[PDB]
Amino acid sequence: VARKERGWGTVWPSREFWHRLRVIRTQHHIEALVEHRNGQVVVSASTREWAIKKHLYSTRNVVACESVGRVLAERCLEAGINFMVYHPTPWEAASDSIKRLQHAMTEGGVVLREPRRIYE
Amino acid sequence: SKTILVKMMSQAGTGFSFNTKRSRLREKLTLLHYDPVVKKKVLFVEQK
Amino acid sequence: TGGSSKNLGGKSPGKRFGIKKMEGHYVHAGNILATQRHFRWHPGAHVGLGKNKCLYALEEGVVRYTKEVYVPNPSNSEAVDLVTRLPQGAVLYKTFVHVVPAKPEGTFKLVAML
RNA sequence: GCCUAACGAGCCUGGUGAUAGCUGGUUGUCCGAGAAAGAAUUUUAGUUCAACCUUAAAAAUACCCCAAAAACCCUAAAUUCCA
RNA sequence: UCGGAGUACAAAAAACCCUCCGAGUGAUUUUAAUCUAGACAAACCAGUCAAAAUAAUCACUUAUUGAUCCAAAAU
RNA sequence: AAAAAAAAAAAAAAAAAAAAAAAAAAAAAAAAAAAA
Ligand SMILES: [Mg+2]
Ligand SMILES: [Mg+2]
Ligand SMILES: [Mg+2]
Ligand SMILES: [Mg+2]
Ligand SMILES: [Mg+2]
Ligand SMILES: [Mg+2]
Ligand SMILES: [Mg+2]
Ligand SMILES: [Mg+2]
Ligand SMILES: [Mg+2]
Repeated sequence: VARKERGWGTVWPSREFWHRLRVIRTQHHIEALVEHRNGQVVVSASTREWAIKKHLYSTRNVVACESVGRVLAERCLEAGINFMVYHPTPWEAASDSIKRLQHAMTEGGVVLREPRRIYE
Repeated sequence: SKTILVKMMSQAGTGFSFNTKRSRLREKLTLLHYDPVVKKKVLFVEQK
Repeated sequence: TGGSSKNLGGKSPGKRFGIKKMEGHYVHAGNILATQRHFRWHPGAHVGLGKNKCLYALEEGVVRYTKEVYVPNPSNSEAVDLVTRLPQGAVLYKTFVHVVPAKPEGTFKLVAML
């Protein structure tokens, strides 16, 4: 029953959400965040984290993206947020890393496409 | 060239659409429209 | 003497385009904020965009104006290219309108004690 | 042309207080408050709406108004908006 | 009659037998729905946006349009 | 004989008409300048 910000719309991405999944792909490391419209970073999984760093090979791999995906899935359930929105780019949405990010997320149990607002 | 006013007929009931068509007839008029009575999506056929 | 002036139809009324509400104005949901033929001001938080490029307020609140960074929709190509050719240091800025919500979202009332 | 001292159509009595967005006139005294042209119109010699205004009434704020704020190439005097 | 500039330099408005360009429609496909808060604009008439609740685009895009009454039509 | 990969790890380069856009890190706090 809370507020989103319905608005902007000359700009991108759509800022209407409670929680926005954000995936930054550096030439080196894969980083995945979850954000509040306040800008605050709620739950994150990054490669430069020694945990994921030591457990696997070749950071830039599609495999490492699956990995960061389900690590953020796990950490999300622990944080009890089952709903967030993801706005990839038209070209990004076709890459393997992101499809596997989304599959890792779904198998994790986390639902994308945020539930609607009640009496908006 | 000219513009022809055509009256479309729904398959079911008394629902009737009114719309404009082209002299050259680029795309012959057959629609998928909204019928109020059955509250449905329908096939509307071009008529007079 | 033939007095023909060859020019015709200069005459239109003005469209009264411009800014309807001013910074720090109280607003009710649905008020038109400003109305423009080209984008002068873009819709910000809680401001909806009409098909004629009207800006109306979505919440009940206080209207605020802002200079912010402009990141065009990757679907809209012209703006994408305009963003592309810029020298590597510069970012684009625009003016936005906002509503700052006044009323809290709701209240919890005690209906019955059983 | 002429048809009884005015004929592009006689004179008289009716219709007839014909009808005039057009002139011209409209009568005692003393006090209050007081107006300059936005629209449409066979309309621009006129009307009918708005705005200002007069006479009563009900109320709550009204002018003035510092920051703050209103666009993109260049762009003065200045506006708009508010404690 | 209708719309873009200027004149009218920065909220709106703003004249001429002023200076210049346009429209009395094309091209598609995706057939672009109901019902109701709040609004812009406005003498009036006409014009405009639009949340919630149910289940059109491109052509500078802005202009492509005529009120009652009376007629023909079918629902 | 005067100051140590192109923060305390991170952020140009290299390999699916010609471009453009799915490997790497001073040595053992105490190797730039200015006197025949
Ligand atoms: Mg016709
Ligand atoms: Mg003009
Ligand atoms: Mg005018
Ligand atoms: Mg005589
Ligand atoms: Mg008289
Ligand atoms: Mg007339
Ligand atoms: Mg007159
Ligand atoms: Mg005030
Ligand atoms: Mg809706």
